[PDB]
Amino acid sequence: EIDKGIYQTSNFRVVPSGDVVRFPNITNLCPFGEVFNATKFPSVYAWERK
Amino acid sequence: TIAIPTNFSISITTEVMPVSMAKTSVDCNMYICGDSTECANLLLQYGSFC
Repeated sequence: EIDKGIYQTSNFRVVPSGDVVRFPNITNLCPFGEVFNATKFPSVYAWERK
Repeated sequence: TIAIPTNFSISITTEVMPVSMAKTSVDCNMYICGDSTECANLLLQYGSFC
């Protein structure tokens, strides 16, 4: 039930109609092998950063 | 002894008084959760204080 009068309704809504994806141009895979499959690993006290 | 006036003057004075203020409305789904659909559902699974 609604009585006679004027009522304030939600603001005008618009629904999306498209999709946009923008990423940088990269063509190389990250070096998992060199990091994980390294021949020698350092001591914790002399840890290395790359 | 008693003092009585013998002349008169006409003065015009002004009084300023407020009557009404600005009328406003709030879209709570707009202010809270923006256009996000997940936040709207969370608002729903919260409560209707709007």
